[PDB]
Amino acid sequence: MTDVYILDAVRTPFGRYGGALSGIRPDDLAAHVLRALAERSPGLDPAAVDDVFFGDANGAGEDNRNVARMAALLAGWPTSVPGVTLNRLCGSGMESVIAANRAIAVGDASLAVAGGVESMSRAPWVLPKPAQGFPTGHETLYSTTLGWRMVNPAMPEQWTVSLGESTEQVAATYGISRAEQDAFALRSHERAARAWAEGVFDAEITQIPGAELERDESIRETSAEKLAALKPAFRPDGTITAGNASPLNDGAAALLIGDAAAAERVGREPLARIVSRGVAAVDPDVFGIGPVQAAEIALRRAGIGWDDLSVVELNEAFAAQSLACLKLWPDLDPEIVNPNGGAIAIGHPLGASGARIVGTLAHELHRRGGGWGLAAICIGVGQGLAVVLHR
Amino acid sequence: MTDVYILDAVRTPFGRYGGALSGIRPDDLAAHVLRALAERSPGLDPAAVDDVFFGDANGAGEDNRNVARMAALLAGWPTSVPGVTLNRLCGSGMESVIAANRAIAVGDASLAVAGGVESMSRAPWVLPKPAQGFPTGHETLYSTTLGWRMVNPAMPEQWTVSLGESTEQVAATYGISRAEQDAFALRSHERAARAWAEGVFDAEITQIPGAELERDESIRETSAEKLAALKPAFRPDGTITAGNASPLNDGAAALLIGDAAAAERVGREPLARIVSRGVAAVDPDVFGIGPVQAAEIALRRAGIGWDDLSVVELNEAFAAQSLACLKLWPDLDPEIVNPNGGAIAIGHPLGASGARIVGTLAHELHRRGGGWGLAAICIGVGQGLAVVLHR
Amino acid sequence: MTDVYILDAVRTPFGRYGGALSGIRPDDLAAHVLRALAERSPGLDPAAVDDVFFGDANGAGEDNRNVARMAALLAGWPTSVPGVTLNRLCGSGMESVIAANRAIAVGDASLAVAGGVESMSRAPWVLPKPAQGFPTGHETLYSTTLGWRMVNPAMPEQWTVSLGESTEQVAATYGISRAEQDAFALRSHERAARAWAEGVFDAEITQIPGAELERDESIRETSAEKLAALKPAFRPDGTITAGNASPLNDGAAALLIGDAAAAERVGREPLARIVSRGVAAVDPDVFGIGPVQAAEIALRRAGIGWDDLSVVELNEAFAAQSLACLKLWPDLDPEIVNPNGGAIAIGHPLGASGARIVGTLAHELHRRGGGWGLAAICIGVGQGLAVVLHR
Amino acid sequence: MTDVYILDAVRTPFGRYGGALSGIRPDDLAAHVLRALAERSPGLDPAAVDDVFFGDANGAGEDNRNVARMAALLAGWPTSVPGVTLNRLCGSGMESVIAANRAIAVGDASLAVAGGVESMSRAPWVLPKPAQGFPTGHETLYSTTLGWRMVNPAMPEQWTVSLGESTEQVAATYGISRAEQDAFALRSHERAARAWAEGVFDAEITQIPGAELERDESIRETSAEKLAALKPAFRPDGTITAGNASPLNDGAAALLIGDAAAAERVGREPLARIVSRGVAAVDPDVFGIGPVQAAEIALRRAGIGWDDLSVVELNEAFAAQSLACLKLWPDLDPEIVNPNGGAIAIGHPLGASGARIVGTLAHELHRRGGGWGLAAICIGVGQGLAVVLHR
Repeated sequence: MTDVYILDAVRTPFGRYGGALSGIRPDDLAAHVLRALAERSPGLDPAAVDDVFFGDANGAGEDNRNVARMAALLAGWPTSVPGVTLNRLCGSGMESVIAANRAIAVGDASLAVAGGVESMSRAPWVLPKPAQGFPTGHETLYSTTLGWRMVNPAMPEQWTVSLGESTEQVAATYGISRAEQDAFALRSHERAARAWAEGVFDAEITQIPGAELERDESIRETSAEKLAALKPAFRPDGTITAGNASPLNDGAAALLIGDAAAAERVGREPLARIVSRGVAAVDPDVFGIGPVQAAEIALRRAGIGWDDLSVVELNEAFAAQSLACLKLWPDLDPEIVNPNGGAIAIGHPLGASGARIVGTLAHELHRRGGGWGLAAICIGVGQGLAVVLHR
Repeated sequence: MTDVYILDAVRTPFGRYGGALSGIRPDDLAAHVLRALAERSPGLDPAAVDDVFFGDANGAGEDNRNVARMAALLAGWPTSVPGVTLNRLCGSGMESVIAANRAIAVGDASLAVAGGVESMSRAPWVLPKPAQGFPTGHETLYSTTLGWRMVNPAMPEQWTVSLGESTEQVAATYGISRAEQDAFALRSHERAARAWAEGVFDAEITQIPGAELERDESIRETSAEKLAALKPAFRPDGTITAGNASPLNDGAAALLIGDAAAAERVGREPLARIVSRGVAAVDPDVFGIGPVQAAEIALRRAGIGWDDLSVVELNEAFAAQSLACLKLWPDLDPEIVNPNGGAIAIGHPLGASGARIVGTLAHELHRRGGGWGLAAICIGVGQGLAVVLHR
Repeated sequence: MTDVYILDAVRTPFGRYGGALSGIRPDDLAAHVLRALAERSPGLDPAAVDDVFFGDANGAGEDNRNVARMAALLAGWPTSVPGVTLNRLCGSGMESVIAANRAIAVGDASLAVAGGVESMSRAPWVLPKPAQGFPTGHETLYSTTLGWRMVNPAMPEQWTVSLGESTEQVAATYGISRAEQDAFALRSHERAARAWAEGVFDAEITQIPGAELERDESIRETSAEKLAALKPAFRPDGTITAGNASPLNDGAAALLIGDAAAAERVGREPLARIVSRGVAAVDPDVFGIGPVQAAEIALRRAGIGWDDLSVVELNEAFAAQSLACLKLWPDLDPEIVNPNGGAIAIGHPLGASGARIVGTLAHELHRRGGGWGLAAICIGVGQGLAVVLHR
Repeated sequence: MTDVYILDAVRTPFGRYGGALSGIRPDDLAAHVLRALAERSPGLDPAAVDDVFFGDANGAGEDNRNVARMAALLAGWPTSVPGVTLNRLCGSGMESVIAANRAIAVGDASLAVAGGVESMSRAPWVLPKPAQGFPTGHETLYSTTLGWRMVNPAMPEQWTVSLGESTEQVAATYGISRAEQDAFALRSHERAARAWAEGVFDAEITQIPGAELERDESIRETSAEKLAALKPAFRPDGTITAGNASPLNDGAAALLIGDAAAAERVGREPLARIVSRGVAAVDPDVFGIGPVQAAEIALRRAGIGWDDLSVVELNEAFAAQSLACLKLWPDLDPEIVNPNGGAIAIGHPLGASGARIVGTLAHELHRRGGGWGLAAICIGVGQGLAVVLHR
């Protein structure tokens, strides 16, 4: 068993849906963070990368046929660098971290890239082919942007509710009121904006040439009254709104991950050690609390408890979802949960988010001069991933 | 690091394109082999599955949004069973074995499923969204069935050549003659048909109710004459034909993978131990020989040489590709390669293939009363995977 | 008013949906009947054709952009020959007859072609474009084969019911039983088969080279018992079946129409005079009876009554629709309706039907040595057209 | 032979492509001008309309399935009002005037509506259907906005050149210089801008509630220099530009057309009498001059020469086209041509244009206290229509 380190973590600013990165193909987003990784580490010879992992919740569009591999090629890396793309929907970026982590831990790799990428803007349509010639009926052109598509008839209907509907149920079940959601959403915008303004993300940001963003595009100067005025998006009497739900976003993130040997090879002091990982799945209709058990597992494997954490990166698919996770965990000091904001403000380009929050967890642990960090991400269809870092 | 075993390995017969499985949604194919794994192992409580890994080279269709998870839900498994879908194109099924292997080896899991699924028949169309309203020109509706789509303008042209064109290049470069390819293709059909007839595949086969197959549908009674008569598929003067290339196919394979504790929990004797794996990447236009270093790496990691192998599953993307791999492995006896035929005859549903050949390797080593096995699979954009098994 | 004659009338056999003409582009269907008209009248100089009218209820596919003109060009006809395509849905082929008839009657033309064409097999899909970039939702890919599509929200819902649903209501309203409908459907098949067998359609048939049909493909050897066994197509308790409804079909018909000057110029003895025409419109949900008033109008304008008709060509959209028209035409002897069968058996390639029945009415009148004929056709959104012929 | 009058003529302003009317479904555009005809003539009982004719060059989208009928229904006219849609491409709106004219002239109708409608913004995509199940290669999704689509392989290539390219050859063949075209284009903008400002179109305009247009949206304040600055749109060395070519446009136009009895019944004094019409067809590649013979025919049928005309509405598909027509009408004083501008400035929503220019001509003739007017329109696959009016 080999210790595994985040050597570097970088990501584009996240574009909002149809926003500043909506013109950037997802394979180019992935290629770009790879480029950025190589740029950021002159001691990194890309040929030394044993495998490139990219989380990608879609892949039907321009990121098709294994975006990790395409990205390495597009980044100008040697064709000897393998790549694999992983889909654990919303958590795919953290799955790729875990996948790379495992590859190195078992000695299959010394140096790996774990990225995540989503262009939700350029999520294409998918049209099923007819099984017979001259189909007569109207077909559905499925948008891959959001939600279920080409739903299996045998799939229990209660599991195919929208993520927002599921999260409404979770909010109702766990008593996550609209005000707590909006308070959590507001804090996300406040901390994300402050983190950006104070240069907190400078360490982890690569700008797309010609598509620069001063900060994550979904970050707003908003207010409790502004969020309170929004209409519910999933139920007429609902609590989830566009303001306390994550946006749909574009972006990519990539982490350089190696063992101690790779760290010296590349010439980089690890941001943090990947200690442990956890995965959990729940009823799809409460997917937002998917990470609850995953985080418990990761913490236990790391030999620590909630009190040992100095940073929690809990991906904010929805304020309600994040709050429900927090309600199922021991009280965490608010200051440590998404200290620099989260996906409500920063954006949630599915494949990218799980890599981003591990990467920014690592940077944050580096800024704090050490400590235990937990990154946890809920997944659609009811899963959760968690990674424990230690600097 | 824990020893990891293939506890069971099952697959559907593979349907040919538009063939006997073409009416079965790929998420249903994956769900079927999961159901079959649970039926096959009465001591398997599906709640014991820590993760479900499915290789899937496509996933834009009915298998969208993490088919591994979809499959587990569709199989009636507890919502607690997580699922992750991996794309290393044609090697995805073996990537997923390796993913599962690593998860258990590091102790993140004790029991896992590593499957692969592809419905190449039902590979949908993909239509990119317009960035602007009221686009004016004719658009391309991309088929996801084969080859490149929504090609990045920056992707080197030489790397986007068709798999067959690349294999023609590899055939020429390594002197793989048309007769040699067709001899290898003929042997694939003969061995596959014989294996079916002699019950060799009964250990690994699950029938789809209502879509049963007497044998893998692409298996033909054929001859050197019939093969030599075929027109070239990729060049007027070419060597690759429909006959010495794998078909496009539909199928799923799934392996129950566990450590010793899982084997005891599930009450199953390991078919074989997963000893090691390799990954390699090469110029995309020589993808056919992608497995070469991967096998070498895997063998090195397993502490064995080619002489120690008693079975090799070399996935038969193209006879020429496969023969080129054997040439670059001079020390390998070609008569222990694909003893029961391969993908030329059995079919090549991309995502399932890498799982199938590991699974059938395990069964073969079980039939032979033990020994070292190598499974190797080339991947389309210049990659290769290899797994070494020991019973 | 100038007297206007049907100089010739030809049609392809009608192929069944996805049947023998499904490989023929509709513009080629139309061009073929133009070539046939030209072949059939050696005295016809195509340059003498003042205008080509084609009924076509679709036109979204390969018959797009004025199939009439396209067909004239594809038929080798001089570029001097104008062409116009008319859509009065199911009655479009009769509309073009009337259009040609009017053009000549007023002296805008002396010689015209009135055709109708439909390739219901090749009826394409229509995808509306997004008004903004990066559309988010699932879109409908509308089949143009059948029914309403791209339905205006403001269209009264009662009017957007399917033709079969509407005709179920009409069947209930007018007491047209299942057995009555099947008897009329049987009658259609028997008379159509008999007409073909006896060479009655030889006078009007042109065969597509390479897609020849022994007879109209939808004609079957059926029986009261087979028809009674058929399941209802539009309600669990309904009376309309696939057997007592017209099929979906492909086919083209074209009539050479001219005044006496044209008749002499072309060297053709008129089959029949086009005496009069009627149009009417009803609630879309009783479209089946749209012809009722249209026929009354045409009869009144011809100065004749139901008494005086020796042949009625009532397009058989549905047995129940045709029977309802008969009930509402109590002075009409049902016996003289569709003596050579109708669309239930011959097929109903929308655009072609209204021209076919006028052309076959002219031939029948010719066979009978003269008399008054009425052709009437119901139209999908609540219309009806009728033409009175006299030889 | 009954005298036939334009009793009213109305149109929407024309929005440009993607412009102010781009949110209005074409059937609603058509329905709107119908509602306006009813609103404008309170003596009009819409049930008195015997037939509604609409030119529509597309019909693939929301105006599918006989937009004339659909529009009558959507306008809330009695379901007894029939409707028919006509496609002679660019000339469809004039075809429909002619169709209504003929219906009344022969006594089939007393009161008719002749409309034209086009939403080129909302021109949908069409996807041909597979003849066989599970098609495998990329497909073309055809836009119906402009030009040829689903081209017949048997159509001579010479006839499938774009409209711009054809007009380039015509402009070359008839020595129509860039400057001459731009002068004509400038003049169209100047006269159309002036006509709007002076209130000239107020008599014929109906605004779409919520989509009001101060004037036709393609009218611009332009200049000889701005037009001279434009780059050629169809050849490197070309003379045709986006500025001397019509735009793509949305709009609808509708004429209330009746005999003297209808005029008295609706309580409307005729704007003009429809005296005659012409149709002609030419080689597709010189379609711009299609109207030339059509106008000659119509004049000769009206008993007049060019000298007699006080107004000519020549549809401006291209300045070069329009000038070549003028060139071939040597006895036509070009200064009476499009006195209020033309399609270069007003816009060219194909199906609407032929109705608009007849309608505008009627209004202009009314505005001048009588006279002879000619409307002519070239048509894309080599045709032309002409209508002679007289007040």
